[PDB]
Amino acid sequence: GPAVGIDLGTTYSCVGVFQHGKVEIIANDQGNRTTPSYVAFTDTERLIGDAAKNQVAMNPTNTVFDAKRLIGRRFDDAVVQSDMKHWPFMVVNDAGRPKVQVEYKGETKSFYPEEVSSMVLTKMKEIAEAYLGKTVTNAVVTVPAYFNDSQRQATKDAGTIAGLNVLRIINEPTAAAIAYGLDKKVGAERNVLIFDLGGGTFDVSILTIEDGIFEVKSTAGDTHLGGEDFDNRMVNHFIAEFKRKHKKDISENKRAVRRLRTACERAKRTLSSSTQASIEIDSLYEGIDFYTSITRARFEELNADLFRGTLDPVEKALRDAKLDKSQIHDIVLVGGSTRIPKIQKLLQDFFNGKELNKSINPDEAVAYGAAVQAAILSGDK
Ligand SMILES: Nc1ncnc2c1ncn2[C@@H]1O[C@H](COP(=O)(O)OP(=O)(O)O)[C@@H](O)[C@H]1O
Ligand code: VO4
Ligand SMILES: [Mg+2]
Ligand code: NA
Ligand code: NA
Repeated sequence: GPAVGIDLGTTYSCVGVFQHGKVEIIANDQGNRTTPSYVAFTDTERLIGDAAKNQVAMNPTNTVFDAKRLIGRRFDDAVVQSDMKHWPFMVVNDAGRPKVQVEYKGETKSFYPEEVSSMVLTKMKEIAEAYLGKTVTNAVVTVPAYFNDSQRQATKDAGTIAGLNVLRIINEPTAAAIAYGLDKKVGAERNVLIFDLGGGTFDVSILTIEDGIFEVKSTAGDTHLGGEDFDNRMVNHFIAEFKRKHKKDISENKRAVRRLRTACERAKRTLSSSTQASIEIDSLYEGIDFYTSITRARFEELNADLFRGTLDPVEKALRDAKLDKSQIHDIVLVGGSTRIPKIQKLLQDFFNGKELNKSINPDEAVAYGAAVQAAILSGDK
């Protein structure tokens, strides 16, 4: 059967298949090549992906995300206790293990992180089956390099619960380097820097690849820095604007803020390919339309400290790997946020003009590599 690669991401998931010599990243029901890592529980149904994210403002306590922050962890973990303060859904303690508790079909139900993640994997599985016209069973699923065995095991368990046969759990930076065939170059060792800025996390990884061995020399970053923060800065910018223009503070209107956030995330993506973007929202608040624009320069300015700051973990990784900048053979862009021109310029400048590996859509590069690995492990490459 066709073996697939699945990036089970903190904020977005992505599924690819290697067939007939190339990787095809598979579009979902709405034609989207990534799917939000969201699950929602209502009076009648369980929603996964876009459908779940789309109704978050109307059903916030029963809409679950960030399961990857809980997966493989214990309830009393300092990380878990800290993150819980920021989620609108309830996390409870079941004999040491955290569970998300929600209302579902009129009943109180609780789910382990790997159960929530299994639902996301089910959706990714169904997405591949919709495209392929065939049952999909075998998969390679990816995780951050820093994941321990409990986290790796729970992620595997998520796959099993979804009916996936998990061929192997591989590291995200390894998937990215495989995508670019950086293990297959004629020569000795290659030093590879993976610069991965996603929706919720920032990961820098330095790999030394030789004889099929992907030695992790160092990792660095920020588990709470991603595209979400850039959207936040934009949202705050426009809330302030609306306040000045209309003498209204829309802050506590969850639906209004959500529609603004949606518009902001969209404008941000647009600004990666254009120097300006329109914000167009009918009846944002009290039937007041919000039609405006934002320039790439203003988006950059709003986020300047955060963008520049990404270079600090790059320096930390280099010193921990005992390598000079000039000793890096390949630099790889991973994660949707690395599409931002300013971030690319900052990194290329930091490496004194060195070209970046970015031809593969960075939000798809992890799935791409996982798909290649899946084909290898199923004997189809
Ligand atoms: N063209 C783009 N420009 C800027 N940001 C983007 C673009 N496309 C996607 N993003 C952002 O990338 C983030 C998601 O990254 P992704 O790698 O897909 O998921 P994850 O963080 O779960 O691995 C989101 O913040 C999203 O808004
Ligand atoms: O799913 V990630 O937050 O490791 O890019
Ligand atoms: Mg990612
Ligand atoms: Na992802
Ligand atoms: Na990341």
